[PDB]
Amino acid sequence: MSTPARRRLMRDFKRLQEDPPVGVSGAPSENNIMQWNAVIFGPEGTPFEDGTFKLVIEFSEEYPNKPPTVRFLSKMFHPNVYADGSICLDILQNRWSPTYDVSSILTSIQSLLDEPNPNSPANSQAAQLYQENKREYEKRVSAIVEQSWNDS
Repeated sequence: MSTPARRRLMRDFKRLQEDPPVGVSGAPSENNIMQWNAVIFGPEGTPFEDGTFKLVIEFSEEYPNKPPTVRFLSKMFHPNVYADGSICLDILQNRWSPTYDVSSILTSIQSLLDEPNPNSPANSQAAQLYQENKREYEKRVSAIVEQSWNDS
């Protein structure tokens, strides 16, 4: 049966694919469509600049009516980001609105690496090591960005 959800996401896809952003991409799964797979690099000047990170966008049938949740498929270290591979971002909670598009969703997560949101220390460890052991932070980011290159 025709599903309006499915139709919306395939339109959104077509829009993103005719009008693509830079330093992020996103596409659906191969067979599933409630689950998209998306990618980000660090912008210039970040400790992440070379390294590439892999995400999934998790949608609902009441879409974009509910916030599209996001997961991190790859290991991620950031104070806004769970070990559980999820994103605390305030617009992805009660502050969402059906105005943000697939580019907008991803470009936020890119700039979030350059500028974390200290109003929400999701994993107090990451925020702790920022104030405490910034040199360990620098180590871990080189290591986590390095893990990107595990296929060569």
